Amino acid sequence: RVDYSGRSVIVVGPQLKLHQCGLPKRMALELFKPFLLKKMEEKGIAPNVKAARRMLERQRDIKDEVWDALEEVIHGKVVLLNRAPTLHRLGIQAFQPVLVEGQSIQLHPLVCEAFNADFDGDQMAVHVPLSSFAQAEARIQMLSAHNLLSPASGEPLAKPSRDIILGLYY
Amino acid sequence: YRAQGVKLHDKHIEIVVRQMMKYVEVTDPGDSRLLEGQVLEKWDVEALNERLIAEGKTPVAWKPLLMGVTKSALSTKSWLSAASFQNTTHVLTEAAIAGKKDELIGLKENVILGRLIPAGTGSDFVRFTQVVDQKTLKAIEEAR
Amino acid sequence: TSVYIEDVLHEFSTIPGVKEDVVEIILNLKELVVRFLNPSLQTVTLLLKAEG
Amino acid sequence: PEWMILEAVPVLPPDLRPMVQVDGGRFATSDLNDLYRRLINRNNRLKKLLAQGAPEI
Amino acid sequence: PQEKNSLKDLVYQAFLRLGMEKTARLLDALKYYGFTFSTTSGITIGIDDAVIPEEKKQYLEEADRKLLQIEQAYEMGFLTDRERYDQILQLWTETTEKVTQAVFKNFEENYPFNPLYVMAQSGARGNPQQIRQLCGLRGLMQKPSGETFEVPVRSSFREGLTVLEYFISSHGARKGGADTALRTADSGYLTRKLVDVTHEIVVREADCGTTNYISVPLFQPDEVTRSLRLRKRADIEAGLYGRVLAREVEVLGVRLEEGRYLSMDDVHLLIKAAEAGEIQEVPVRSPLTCQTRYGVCQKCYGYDLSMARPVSIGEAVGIVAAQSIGEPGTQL
Amino acid sequence: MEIKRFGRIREVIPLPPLTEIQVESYRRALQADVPPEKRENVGIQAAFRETFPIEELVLDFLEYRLGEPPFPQDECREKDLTYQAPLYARLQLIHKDTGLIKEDEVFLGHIPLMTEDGSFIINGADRVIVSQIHRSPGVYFTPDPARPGRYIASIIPLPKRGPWIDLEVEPNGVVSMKVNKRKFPLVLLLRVLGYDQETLARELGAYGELVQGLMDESVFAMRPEEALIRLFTLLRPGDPPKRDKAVAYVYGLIADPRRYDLGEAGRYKAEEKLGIRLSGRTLARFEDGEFKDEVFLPTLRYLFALTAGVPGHEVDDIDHLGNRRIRTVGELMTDQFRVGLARLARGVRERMLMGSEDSLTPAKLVNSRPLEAAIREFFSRSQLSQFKDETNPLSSLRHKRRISALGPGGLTRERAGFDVRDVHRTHYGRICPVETPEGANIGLITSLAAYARVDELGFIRTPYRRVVGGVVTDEVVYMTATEEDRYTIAQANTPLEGNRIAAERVVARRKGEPVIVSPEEVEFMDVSPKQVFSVNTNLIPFLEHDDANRALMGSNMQTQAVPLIRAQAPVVMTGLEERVVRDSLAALYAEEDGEVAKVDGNRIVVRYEDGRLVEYPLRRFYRSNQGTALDQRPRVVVGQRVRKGDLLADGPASENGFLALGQNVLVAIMPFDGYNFEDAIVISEELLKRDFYTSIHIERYEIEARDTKLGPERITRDIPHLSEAALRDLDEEGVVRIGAEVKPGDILVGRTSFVKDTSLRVPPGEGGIVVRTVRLRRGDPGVELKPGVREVVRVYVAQKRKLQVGDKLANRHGNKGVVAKILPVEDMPHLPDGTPVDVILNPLGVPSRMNLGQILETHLGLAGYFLGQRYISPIFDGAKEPEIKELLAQAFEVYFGKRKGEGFGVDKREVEVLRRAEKLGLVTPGKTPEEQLKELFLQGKVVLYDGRTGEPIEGPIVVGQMFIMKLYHMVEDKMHARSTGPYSLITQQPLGGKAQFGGQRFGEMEVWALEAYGAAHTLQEMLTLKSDDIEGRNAAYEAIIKGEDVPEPSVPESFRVLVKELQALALDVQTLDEKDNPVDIFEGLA
Amino acid sequence: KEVRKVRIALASPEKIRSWSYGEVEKPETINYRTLKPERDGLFDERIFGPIKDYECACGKYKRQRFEGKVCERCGVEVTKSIVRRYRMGHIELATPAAHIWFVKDVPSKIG
Amino acid sequence: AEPGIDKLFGMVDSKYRLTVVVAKRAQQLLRHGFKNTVLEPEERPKMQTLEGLFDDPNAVTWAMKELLTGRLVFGENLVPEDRLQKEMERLYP
Ligand SMILES: [Mg+2]
Ligand SMILES: [Zn+2]
Ligand SMILES: [Zn+2]
Repeated sequence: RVDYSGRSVIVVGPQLKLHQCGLPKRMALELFKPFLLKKMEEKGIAPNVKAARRMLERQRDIKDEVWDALEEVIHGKVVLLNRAPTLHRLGIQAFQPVLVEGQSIQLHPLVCEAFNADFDGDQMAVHVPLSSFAQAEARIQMLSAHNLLSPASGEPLAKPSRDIILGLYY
Repeated sequence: YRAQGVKLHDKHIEIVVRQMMKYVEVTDPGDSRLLEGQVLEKWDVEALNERLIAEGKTPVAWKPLLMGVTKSALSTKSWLSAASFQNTTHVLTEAAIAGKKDELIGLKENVILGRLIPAGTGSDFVRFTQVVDQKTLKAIEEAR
Repeated sequence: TSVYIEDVLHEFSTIPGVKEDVVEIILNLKELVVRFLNPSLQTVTLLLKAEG
Repeated sequence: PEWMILEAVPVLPPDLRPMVQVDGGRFATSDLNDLYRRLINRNNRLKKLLAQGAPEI
Repeated sequence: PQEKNSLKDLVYQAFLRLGMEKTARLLDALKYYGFTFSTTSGITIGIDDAVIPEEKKQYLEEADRKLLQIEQAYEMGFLTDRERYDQILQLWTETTEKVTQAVFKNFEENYPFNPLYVMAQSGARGNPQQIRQLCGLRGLMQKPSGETFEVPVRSSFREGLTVLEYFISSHGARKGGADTALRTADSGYLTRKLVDVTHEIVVREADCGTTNYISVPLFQPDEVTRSLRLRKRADIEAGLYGRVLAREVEVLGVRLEEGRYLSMDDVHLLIKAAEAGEIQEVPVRSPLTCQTRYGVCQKCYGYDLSMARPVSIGEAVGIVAAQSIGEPGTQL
Repeated sequence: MEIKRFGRIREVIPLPPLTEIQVESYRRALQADVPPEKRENVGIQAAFRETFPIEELVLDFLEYRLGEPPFPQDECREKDLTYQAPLYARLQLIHKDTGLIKEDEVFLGHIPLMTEDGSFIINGADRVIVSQIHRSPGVYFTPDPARPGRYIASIIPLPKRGPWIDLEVEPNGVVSMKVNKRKFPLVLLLRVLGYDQETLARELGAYGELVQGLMDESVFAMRPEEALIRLFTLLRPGDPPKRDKAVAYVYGLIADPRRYDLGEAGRYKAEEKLGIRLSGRTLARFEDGEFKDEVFLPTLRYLFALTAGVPGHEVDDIDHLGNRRIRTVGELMTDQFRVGLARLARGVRERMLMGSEDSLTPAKLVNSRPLEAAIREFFSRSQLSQFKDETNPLSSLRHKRRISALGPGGLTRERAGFDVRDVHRTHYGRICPVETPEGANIGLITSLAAYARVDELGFIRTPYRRVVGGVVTDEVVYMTATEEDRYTIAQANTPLEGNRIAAERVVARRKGEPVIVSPEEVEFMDVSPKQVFSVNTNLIPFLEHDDANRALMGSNMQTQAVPLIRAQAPVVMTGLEERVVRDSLAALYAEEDGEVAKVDGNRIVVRYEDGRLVEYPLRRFYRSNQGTALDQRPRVVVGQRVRKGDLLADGPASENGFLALGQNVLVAIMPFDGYNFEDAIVISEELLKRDFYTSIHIERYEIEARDTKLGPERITRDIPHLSEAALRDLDEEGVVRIGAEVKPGDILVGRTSFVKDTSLRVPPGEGGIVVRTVRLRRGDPGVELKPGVREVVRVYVAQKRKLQVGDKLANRHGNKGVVAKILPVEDMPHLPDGTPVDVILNPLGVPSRMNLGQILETHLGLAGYFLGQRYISPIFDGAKEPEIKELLAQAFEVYFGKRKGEGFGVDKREVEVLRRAEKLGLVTPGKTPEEQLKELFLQGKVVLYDGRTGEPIEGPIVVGQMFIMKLYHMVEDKMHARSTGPYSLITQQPLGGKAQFGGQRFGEMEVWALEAYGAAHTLQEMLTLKSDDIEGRNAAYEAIIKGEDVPEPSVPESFRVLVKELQALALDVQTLDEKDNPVDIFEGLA
Repeated sequence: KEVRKVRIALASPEKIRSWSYGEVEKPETINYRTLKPERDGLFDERIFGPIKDYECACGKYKRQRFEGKVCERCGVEVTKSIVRRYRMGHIELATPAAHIWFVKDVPSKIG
Repeated sequence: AEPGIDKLFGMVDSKYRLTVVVAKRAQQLLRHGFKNTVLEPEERPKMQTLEGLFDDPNAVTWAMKELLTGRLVFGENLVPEDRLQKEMERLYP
C-alpha cells in the first residue's frame, strides 16, 4: 500500500483537457501536502515546514493563498489515476491535477474506456510520482494523452466515447 | 480472442509462446555439463554447443521441448521469480546447491529487488544517458 | 441561517411535547420568508415562545 | 557438499524482526525472535551439556 | 456521419499523421463540442421513442404459423426431438435477427434521429440485440440447462414482459451474470502466469541482426471454404501492423524497404495486393525469431502501438503482452 | 398526495407477515408460550427428544422452559449483549437398578431470542440469520452420469447427521450400497435386517431380473448375525468383528437416531415418494436383539421401479424446491442446538463413569457449555448469521427473507456450479429469480419470494387458487414445489370476471413449463404476479419493462437505499410499499381504535376504547448496522381519532405509512455537456436547497481501556499536551458533549497510558454532529466486556450528509448513477412555465441496460407532478401505455391550462422545438402548437429550455418525477487521500493514522501496469520510497519538502534486506557484476 | 557499482561466519525495565549494530565525526542505525546441524 | 497533451530515452535552480498567479521545452559523471 496516494468516487469532467483531470481540493491538498509546504515556503504564506503543516493542520486553516500555492505546485505535475481492477497497461494513466469543488475524483470521459471505468459508484486510486524522473515518465509515457492508442491492439483506446459519439453523430 | 470480438496484436501472443518455446530437453549429455532429461533454455544450450563445438567437444543433442506457461515459468533460471511462486525452499535449495549466476534480467526478478526494472527507463540502453549545454560542454572541452 | 432551541443540543435532537423533531422543524424554518423593510439591515434574530 | 550441514546458524538482523511496542504497551514480537530464542535454549543447553559431559541419551 | 468506428479511425489517422498532441487536443475538442452538442441535441429515451415496428407484429404472426407447422412436422416425425428443438432454435434465431433488422430499418426509414437508433447506430451506447429487446420482441431465453426455452419472450420491453416470460428471462440473465462475475476474480489469473513467463522479456537490442523471420500468411484456408481464401480483415492487421520486414517487399509497384516498419496503410496496400494476389505471406521479424536470450530486439517486435512509432528500445514488451492478453480475459 | 390505484387483478389474499419465515420458524423451534404438555416434537423440543433419554443410570427428559429475556432489545443493542432467554430444562434421572427417581430443572445457559421483526441481537450487533438452501433429507434417485440406462439411488440425511447412502446398480445387476466412500453388496445389509431371501424376492420380485441380481447364497446361508459381522469386516477392516461392537457400528450408522438423523421433512419425503411410513427418523431400528428395516426395502423397490420404468415412478431433481429444503432460522438454531445436546450426551457419558454411581441427579450430570458454545458459535461466527442490513427497513426486511446456499451444513463456494446457481423451474412463486447479489457469490443467495413462506418441513410454499371448472375459487391452497408439478396453475394476468375466468384460451404453467390451456384444463391460479419475486423486486414499478439483470441490481440497491430527512414515497409505486413498513416494523402503529392523548417526537401515547393508556417510545436516530439513522416521525395530530392497524408515527425511509427509500425528483433525461456520462447524474442545486437527498449517518466510535504495569488507561477530559480550545467540545468525563460538532482531528474520547497520550481522536474520514454517547464502565448493570478491558466508551456521531458531487444515486430500475456536477438552479434545463429540472439523467444509461421502467416511471412522474397524485402500479399488473397517455392528457391540460387561461400564446422557442421535433417526427405535422405540445406531452416529453443558453433544447426531452434514491455508497466514506501515513509496525508499509489516512493498495496488477509503462523510476519509487522503504521515504518527504525533485534510491532497501534474509538461512547470495566483482550492495557495512 | 547478476550458492561455515559480527550466545531479548537489548542477545549492538544513528550504546561517541570506530566501553560501532536491518549474527553449534531445507525438501538433496 | 511531445519522441530513438533525458535535465534544473537553463528569458515557461505571471516551478516542463529547442545534447557516455557533475556545479552553485 502506497504513501503518496488517494482515492474517491469518480465523476466525469468534461471541462478538463485529456492531459488533466479533476481532483477534490481535499484530495489535491493531501496528495501534494509536502509539495504545498514547499511552495508555501517559496511564497509568502508559511515560514518553514512545521509552520506550513500547522498551516494545513485543521479544516478552517485553508485559505486563498494556500489553494493558490497548491495550484502553483500541481501546475506541470501529474497524478497517476488507476481503476480497480487493473487489467492492462492503460489501467493507470497520468493526468495534470485540476482542483475541483466536491469530494469526488473528476475523471476525463475519454479514458473511461481505457480504464474500463463507469460512473456508477466506481472508485479510483490516485498516486503522485514524487521524483522528477518518475514525474517525467509519468507525463511522458503514462500521460493519458500520450497513450491514445491501445498498446494491445494499436487501436485508439482514447477514442470519443459514448456521449461524444452521440452528439457528433447527431 | 477473435471469437469474442477482441482483436489484440499477434505480437504479444508470439512473445508468450516464445517464452514457452525457450526450454529444451537433452537427448545426449555429450561433453557438456548437462545430462539426459535436464531442462534448460534454447539459447543457453545453443551457446554451450557453439562453445563446445568450437572447442573440439561433442555438442548437445537437444530435443525441442514445449512446456506450459506456468511450467515454463516454474523451470526458469530466475530462481527469484521461481522462489516467488511456490515452495521457495525447494527453489532456493536447488539453486544454491549450484552457484547460480542469476542475471537481474527480468522485471519480476528485479521488483523483489527494488532497482530500476530492466524496462523503459531502467533499460541499460536508455538509463545511461546524459544531458548538457554548450555553456557546459565548452568548459568541458577546455580542460580536456 | 441559524437556529437555537432551548433544551436542544443539536439538530438531530427532538423536543418534548413537540411533534416535529428539530430536523423537521428546521426544515419548516427554511420555508420562512422574511422581508427586511430596511435595506441597510442585514440580520434579524426572531424569538419564539409557545406552549400548550 | 559438506556445506549443507551448518555448524554455525546465521542470525537475521534485529529490525527485520521488530520486537516493538504496539497499542497499549503490547509488545508484538516476530516469531523469529522466539525461534532463535528456543534455538539458543537448546544450543547453550548442548554446550553446557558437553562441558558437563552428560550421558549419551 | 460520425460514429464510433469513424471517430476511432479519425483519432488513429490523426495520431499517425498530425501527431500525439494535436490528436489529444483534437480529442478534447471532439469532447467539448460533442458534449455541448449532446446537450443541444436533446437526445432522450421515451417509451414512445422506443418505437416498436409493425413488422414485429407481422413477424410474430409469421413465426407463430411457422412454428405451428413445425410442431406438425414433429407429429409427422421426420425430425428427431433434438431436431424439433433445433427447428425451434433455428426459427427464433433468424426471427430475432429479422425483428432486429426490422427495428433498425423502421428506424432509419421513419425515425433517423431516434435516440435509441442514433445511440445504437453511432455505437455510442447499445447494440442491435439490446435495441431489439427494447423495441421489437426480446430474444429467446435459455432453460436452466444448456437448452433454450421453446417459448421466447415475444413481449417487448415497451409493452411489458409477462411474469413467466420474466422468469425464463431471469434464467439466462442470472446465467450471464454468473459468467461475467466469475471472471472478475480471474481477471488477473492469466495475466499473473503470463507475467510469470513474460517478466524477463523487453526490448534490449535495437537489432539482434537475426536473418530469421516469421511469415504471417495473409491467406488462411477457412475450414468451411476449403480454399486459399483471404483471411479476416482484422486478423491481417493484428498480425502485420507495425512490423519489420527481413525481406524487402515490392507490391502495387511500391517498394517496402528491407528492415522497414510497416504501417496500417502499408498493411492495407498489402491486403489490396493480396486481393490482386501479389503475395500470400509476409516476411516479417518476430519475437519468435529474435536471438536475444531474455528479450526481443527492436526490429523483431515492431511498432510500439501506444505511440505508433518503432518500439522504444527498453519497453516492457513482455508485461505489455501479459496485460494485453490478460485484460480481455474478463470479456471472454 | 392522492393515490391512483392501477391494475385490474385483485390480490385475493394480503401478503404473509414478510418476517414470518424467520419469526414463525424460530417460535416453532422455541415454543416458549406453548406449555410443556402441548409442545410439538419440533425445534428445541425435537432436539431434547432425540438426545434424551441417555441410556448410559438413565438420564431422561421431562420438559423445558424458556425464561424472559434478562434485558429488552434496546438494552441488548446498547451494551454489546445477546438478546437471549435463559434456557431451562426439567429432567429426571432414574437409577436402573435402584429404581429411585430424582428430578431437577437445569439452567442450560441462554438462547438468543428473535425480535418481533424477525432479527436477532448478538453481542449487541443486530444480526439476521439468512435461511439456508440445502439438499433436503429423505431419499433421492438421480440418473447415473456414467451409466445411462441405470439410476443411482441416494439416501441423504440431515447435514452432519449421517453419511450419504447410495444404492447403485452395476452392469451385472447386483445391488450395491455406498457409504463412507465404501461400496458393498446391499444384500449383506439386507440380511443384517433380519430379512429372509423370501422377503426380498417377494417384495421386489415383480420388478425384474435385477432382483435375481440381489440374490446371494453366501449372504443368505448365514443368519443376520454373521451377515452383520461380515458387513463390519467389510466397512472396518482390521477391527475385530466381535458381535456386540459390530452391532454397535451398524446401529450407530443407521439404527441410532442420535448419530444418524434423517430429517422429519426428509421423513415426509421418504413417506410420500416411497408410499411407506417411518416409525422414527431412522433407516432402521433395533428391536429384541435383531434389526428391523424401515427405509432400504422401499428405496430399493422404487429404484428397481425407475430402472424397469414402472409408471407412477419419477426421478428426483436435486435442485427441485420440493426436493431442496430451506433450513430456516429455527431449524438451523435447533440443529446446532441438537449437536450441542449430542455433546451434552457424550459429556454425560463421560460424567457417569466418575464418582458416586448411586449419588446422581439431573443436575450433577448435565454439562451445558457444549450447548452454549454451539449456539453462540452459530450466532456469532457463522456465515448464515450476518449483520442486519439496517440501511433501510426494506433492507432488513429482505435480509430476513434472504436465502443462502452457503453456510455450515450446506454448500461451499466450489461445491456450487451453475447447476445450483441457475434458477430452477420451481423457484416461481417460491424464490426471487432476480434478488441474487451481483458480482461474485451470485446465484447462491437467492432471496425468498414475496407471497412465499416456509412450512414446518422447510419447503417453500406458494399460495395458489384452486379452481372449479371455468370458475376460479377464493380458496387459497399453499403448495410445495413437489405438489405444484402435479397440477396446472394459470397465471394471474388472465382476465377474471369476479371469480370466473372469461378467457377462451388461458396462459398457464404446468410442472415448470408454460402451456396454453382451457378454463376446464385450469386447476389452480397465481394469487398475484407479486408472488414470484422478493419484496425488493416487488417494490419496483414497471418491472415488466425492466431487464432481469438491471432489476437484479435495482432490487439489490434497494438494500443500500438510504433514508432521508424528507424521504418521499415513490411517485410510482406497486402497492406493496404500504405493507413493507408495517411488516418491517419500522413505523409504529395502533393496537386499537382510540384517541392520541399525547403526541411527541420521543413518544406517542394513545388512549384506547379499553381506556388503557399505551405509550410508544419512538426510536429516534438509532445507528443502523450500515450507518444510516433510524428515525420515527409522527403523522397524527394531537388529540385525534385513530383506528386499529393505523399509523401513529412514520418509520425510517417512510412517508405517510409507505416505504420511502429516497425522494422522487423531477428528472429530465438528456445528455448535459457530458456531465451525465456513463451513468453519471447531473443534479439541480434546488434539490440541495430544499434538503432533498440529505442522509443522516451515524458512525460508531469506541475506546477500550486495558491495565498495564506502567499504567492503565482511562476515559478522561484530562488529555496531555492539548489546549482547552481543542477540548472545547469535551465534557468532564472525556466524552464529547452531546450536540457538539467534531471534525477529523478533534477528540472524541480520552485515554492515556505509559504519562503519554494514546486517546483516539476523530478519524480523518468521518466527522460531524454527536447525537448520543454510551458510557460502559466495568461491571455496569448488565454489561459484558472483553477480557482485559477496563472500560468501553462508545460515541455515536451522526451527521446530515447532503447530496454532494459523486454520491451514488439510483432508481429502482437499476440505474446506478453518480452525482456529476450539482449545477445551480440557473444553468439547468427548465419548463416553459419556469420550473427547473431536479435531476438530469444520461439517456445512454437506458438502451444498453434495457430497463424502460425508469422511462415509464418518468412518464408517470410527469402526470403525478401536474396532477399532484402518486400512483400505485402493481408489478406486471401495472398501467400500460394508453392509461399513462390519458393521465398525461389530463396532466397536460393542467400544465398548459394555466398558460391558456392567463392569455398566453405559444412560445416562439416552443414552436421552434416543435419544428425540430416535426423534423424528428415525434409530433404530428400540420397541427396547432397547442395540439403539437399535447401529443408531445403524451410522449412523456416536454419542450425544455437550456437554462444556460436560453435557446430551447432542439428536440424535446422526457421529464418527470423519478424515485431516485441515495445509496450507502456515498463519497465522504470513500474519499481517502494522503501525503504520507503512519507505517504499520509488523510491516513498514503505511497503514492508517491518527491525523492522516491509510495507505493505498498498489496491487500486483498496478505493478504490472507501471512495468509495462517502463516507468522503472516510478515503480522503484512506488514500491520502495513510497512504501516499504523507510530510509528512502525519509529522504522522499525531506527532499520533496525542500523541493528537491530527485529522491534518491541508489540501493533498493528490499534487495539488501532480501540478501540478508537469504543469508540468515545460511544461503550465500553474493552479488556480482559482469566482471564477477562482488559489488557490495550494502555499500559497505557488511 | 552496477550489480548485473546475483549468485545464490551454499555457504561454508567460513562464509556463514563472514557476514556475522558476533556470536548470539544468549536467548535473551528486550526486558521490561530497560528497552535496551540484553547481554549478547538477538538485538545486542555488540553484534548487530547501534540502535541510533552514529551513536553507541553508552553514548561516548554521539556523532558522525566518528565512523567505523568501535567503542571501547560498550563495543558498538558508530554507524547508521539502519545497519540493524542488515548486519548479521551467528550461532555456534556444539554439534553441527543439517539445514532442514536440504534435508526435507523433496527430493532430499542430502538424501 | 504535452507541447511538442511528437517532436520530442522524434528526437529520441526511444520514448524512454526521452524520459531519462527530460528527467535528468529536470534534476539538473532543480539541483542548479533553473539558472543553468538554455531557455532564453522569453522562452521561459510562464504560469498565472493572483499576482501575475511567474516562472514555471515544474522542472519537467522546462526540460521538455529546452529539449524542443534542440540546444540540449543527449547521448550515451557524453562525459564522465564525476567531471560532468563537478563542471555543472562549478558553473552553478
Ligand atoms: Mg461500475
Ligand atoms: Zn530480434
Ligand atoms: Zn559506546
